[PDB]
Amino acid sequence: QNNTNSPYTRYGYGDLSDQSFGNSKAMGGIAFGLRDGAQINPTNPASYTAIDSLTFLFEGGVSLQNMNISGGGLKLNAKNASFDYLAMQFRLAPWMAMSVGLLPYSNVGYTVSDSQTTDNGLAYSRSFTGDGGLHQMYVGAGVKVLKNLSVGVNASYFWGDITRTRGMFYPGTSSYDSYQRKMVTSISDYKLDFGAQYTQALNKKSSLTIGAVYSPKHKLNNDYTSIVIMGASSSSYGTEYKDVLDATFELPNTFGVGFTYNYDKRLTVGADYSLQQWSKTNFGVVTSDENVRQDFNETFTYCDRTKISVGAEYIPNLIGRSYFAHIKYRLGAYYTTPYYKIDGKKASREYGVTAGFGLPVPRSRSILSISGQFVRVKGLETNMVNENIFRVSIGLTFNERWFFKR
Amino acid sequence: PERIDALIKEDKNTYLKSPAGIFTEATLPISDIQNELTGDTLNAVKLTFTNYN
Repeated sequence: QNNTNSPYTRYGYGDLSDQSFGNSKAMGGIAFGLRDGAQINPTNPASYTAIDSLTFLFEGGVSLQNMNISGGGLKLNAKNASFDYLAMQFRLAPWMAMSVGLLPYSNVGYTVSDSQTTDNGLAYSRSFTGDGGLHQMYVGAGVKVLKNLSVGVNASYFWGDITRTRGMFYPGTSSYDSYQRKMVTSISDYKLDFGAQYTQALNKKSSLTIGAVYSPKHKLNNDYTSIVIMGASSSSYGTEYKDVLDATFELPNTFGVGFTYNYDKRLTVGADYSLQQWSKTNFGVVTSDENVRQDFNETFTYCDRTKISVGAEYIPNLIGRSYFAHIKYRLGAYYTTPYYKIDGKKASREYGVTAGFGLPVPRSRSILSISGQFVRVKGLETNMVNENIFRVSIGLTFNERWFFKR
Repeated sequence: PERIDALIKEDKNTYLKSPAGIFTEATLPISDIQNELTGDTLNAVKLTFTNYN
């Protein structure tokens, strides 16, 4: 419960976090075609070759949020805060750059409870929680094969733990045993990501870039387990009847493409498209217990995720003596069909609009990237919730003269 | 002995006369539980005996 409170995260790996750094987070997430050399961009490994010769860049980030959650006539809101990235980047040659960093991939968070009373007079309470997520740590490099063309790769360690619980409690009863089943999925494997970029010199002052990115379908080493706890209390641990299962987990083929136009180094505009082949993945488990089998088949099921995004930034008259001439101004918007399948049909559809700044530090080349985002998630069927979520986003690209020699 | 044998034959109540006197015997409905709650997890099974002053 450190990144989300959306109860959609009870399905799948949760919701995928976009590892969109400060400039892209305000620009709607148009990260495939970008070659903004002052800030880091892990989403396309071919982007690393834009870094200035003597520099070392160290980027980080926070984010606060306020989710308005609505459904069935009930209304409520819930506020969390996160940690979204941390990455180093430096140059190894006139034609190669390298980066290493730490990124989220997906997170889960939900508590959804209930209290009841039967006609016979027995009061009972239920409680469905969830915690954990999947994470990524990567080392990547990008090289120039031709004066216009760059290619690169990210090799990543890919590990996590997702835990999901069900309870049944009887408040007011003198002595009893509580029932709770805690299904856990630990994962530890590797992930490969490939990208390329090409830049064209239009009209002697402008430039237009195109970028593409790809990552192959993969099958994951894992430790899926089905615990059922009995009799736990405020004083006792109860008993655990563990059960270890031969489950199969995967990552789909992912494709992405986009472009960015640029003018006089004062203006950039661009748009991206991406598709993830979730519906062509073979998730499954083998067991003799149908209840467990049915849960697995109903919680790990997916549809193809697609994303469309557009954005821009503008930097007016950066040589004049006024601070508002040094501030990068950013805008964007995006559309996504999330990969959730609930019942047989697709679950939700979401929209977002974003805006932010690029505050530079005087007498330095560090940048502070305050940004904000409004996102609405609409449920496509009557029994599901709607969300209005708001979020600020602080991030600082440190930048210092590092590899200098006399 | 005669008083104990007479009190054992009362049918509105049961006694618990301790010094080698009277015990009380209960018949649990195990078959009905085994039929009606198959597939459940039992969380509590409560039995209560209660008395006059």
